[PDB]
Amino acid sequence: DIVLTQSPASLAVSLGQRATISCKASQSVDHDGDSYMNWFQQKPGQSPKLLIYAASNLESGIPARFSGSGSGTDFTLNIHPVEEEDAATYYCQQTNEDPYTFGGGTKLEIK
Amino acid sequence: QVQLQQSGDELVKPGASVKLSCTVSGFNIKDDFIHWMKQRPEQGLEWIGRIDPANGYTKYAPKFQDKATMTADTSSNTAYLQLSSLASEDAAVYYCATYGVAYWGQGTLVTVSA
Amino acid sequence: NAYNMSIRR
Repeated sequence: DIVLTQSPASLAVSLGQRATISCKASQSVDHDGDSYMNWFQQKPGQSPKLLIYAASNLESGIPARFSGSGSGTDFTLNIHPVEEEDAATYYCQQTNEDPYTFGGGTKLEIK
Repeated sequence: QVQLQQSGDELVKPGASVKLSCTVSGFNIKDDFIHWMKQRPEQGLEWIGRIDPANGYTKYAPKFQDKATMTADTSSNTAYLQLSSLASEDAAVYYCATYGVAYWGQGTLVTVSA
Repeated sequence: NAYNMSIRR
């Protein structure tokens, strides 16, 4: 199965700055020239909300402050600039091979 | 326009079974897989499996093969997750999702009593 | 397009 490891586990970021969250897969999640990595945002009491799909596609309704990069085993989510409402836990998820798997989460706080 | 409405929270006894529902509106469930996820605060998010409502075909993660049974009914546009032989480690929030995995239900909390 | 690409089909 694919193991996803996120870095950092938590971070506090100044309002208006950039932030990056990393997700490393233990084996490649590429197929046919695409990379099947998603990013989700979750706030307490709420379901995960899809931000980015297939590594770099911005989901409808999500601000362009969010973007994704990477391929193979190495992926990043970038937030530019960070805003107050971005305090949440972020997860990566691969959907290239069964069973789908998720990273352990990164908790973002605004200091 | 797509809404996934999950059933209410459940308090369940060890050894029992429970059946959770996911009622979809604004979308014909025959049109896509429905996925189920489990979330615990310590162990995080896990994919249980997916069902194709058009033909009833299911695929589970190995760790859920003898715990979960997914079913679906296109007529009522509802998917179900039955969890058997409940134990402490089954206490979690359970989510359904569809449209690939873009649209999620609000979650159903399962608590297991002592 | 999340339908097509948020999972591998």
